[PDB]
Amino acid sequence: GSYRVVAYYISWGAYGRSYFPSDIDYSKVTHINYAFANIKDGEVVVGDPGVDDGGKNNFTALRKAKKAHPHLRNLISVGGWSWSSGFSDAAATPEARKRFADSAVAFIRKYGFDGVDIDWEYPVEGGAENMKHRPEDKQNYTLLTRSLREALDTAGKADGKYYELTTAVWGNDKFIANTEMDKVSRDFDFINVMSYDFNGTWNKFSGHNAPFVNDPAYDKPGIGKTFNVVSAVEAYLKAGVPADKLVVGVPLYGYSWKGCAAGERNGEYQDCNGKGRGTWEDGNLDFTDIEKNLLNKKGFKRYWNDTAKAAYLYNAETGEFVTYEDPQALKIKLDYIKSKGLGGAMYWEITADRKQTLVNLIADELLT
Ligand SMILES: CC(=O)N[C@@H]1[C@@H](O)[C@H](O[C@@H]2O[C@H](CO)[C@@H](O)[C@H](O)[C@H]2NC(C)=O)[C@@H](CO)O[C@H]1O
Ligand SMILES: CC(=O)N[C@@H]1[C@@H](O)[C@H](O)[C@@H](CO)O[C@H]1O
Repeated sequence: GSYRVVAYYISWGAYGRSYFPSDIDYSKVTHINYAFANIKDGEVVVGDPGVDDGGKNNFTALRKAKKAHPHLRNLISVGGWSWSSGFSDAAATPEARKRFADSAVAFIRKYGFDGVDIDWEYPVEGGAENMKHRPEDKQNYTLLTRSLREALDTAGKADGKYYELTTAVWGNDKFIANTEMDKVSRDFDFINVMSYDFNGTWNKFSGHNAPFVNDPAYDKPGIGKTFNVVSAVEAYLKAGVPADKLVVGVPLYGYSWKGCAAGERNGEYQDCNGKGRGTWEDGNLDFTDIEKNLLNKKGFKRYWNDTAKAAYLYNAETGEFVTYEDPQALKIKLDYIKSKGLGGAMYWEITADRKQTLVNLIADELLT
């Protein structure tokens, strides 16, 4: 088939969530991205020895899945939001790039992965409080990608297999200004656009995690008119990412605020009073939790914004507002993938939808 389905699996699923690689329906994906490997002393390293290469042994479980499902490709995701602070150094010199690339080859060979996903958040500007940047990141992301592609090509030749190289990219078009997407696109097998986290409880006002198109009714400070899926996809296409390599990110979680004023919009784009109820932490809901507990339940009502093409919940009693991925929005995005000839769908993350409501819709629309 023409489309990828790239599911993130979180290593920490193997703690209180009690969701292990054995729980994944491998018929519903083409790829698993394993979140995450860390960077230590310029090398890719095991993120969590309690569940990765030992203890609950998620890596053993992913190899078991590969043997049962020969179609499957498993990629190690390096870095992410919390663990990106090592990239700028790793990318900055030819010696550091070779050390990094060689450590990535060593990792996928030892643990049985089919390639490497680079989640550098983000070159030049942006990222967590611990994040490190330098202006040279714009060219060094290209050089690190080339070093990885060369190392994985050489290793694949030695091993009689093909290793993929991918990346997660910001939904914010600053990422495009701070990288050379026309160059790196040639070396990545595909590029997962994180077309989500456009709004969240970092804002004291409500908004949509993943609105499809711009809604001019949303006018809050610093919120770009490009903070939507179509704007992000069109920006990466314009920057030179080939359509067939551009994979559209979808969230399987939601965000919540409490004490949102109703205004004229049942709590949408309103000033709120902090995080709302969550599943495993305040303000963050699994789709499973929304579906079972909140979807037209417990005083929450579902609303549809036909400008943004996004659903939300509002509880008028508590003022709680939930942004989440409704099937009505996700169907529009799956049709858009097909109409644009895109590379498929990616989602964060597979444990957050236990009934596979969104998982199954994605697989039904994109897979054979
Ligand atoms: C449109 C935009 O710039 N949104 C920012 C968010 O991207 C950012 O959230 C972070 O987004 C990453 C994906 O690009 C996630 O990997 C990361 O987990 C997420 N960070 C947090 C703390 O949720 C938020 C918050 O930093 O800021 C927005 O401005
Ligand atoms: C709980 C958690 O860590 N989730 C974040 C999430 O904000 C984001 O959607 C994703 C980007 O792929 O990165 C994850 O690490």
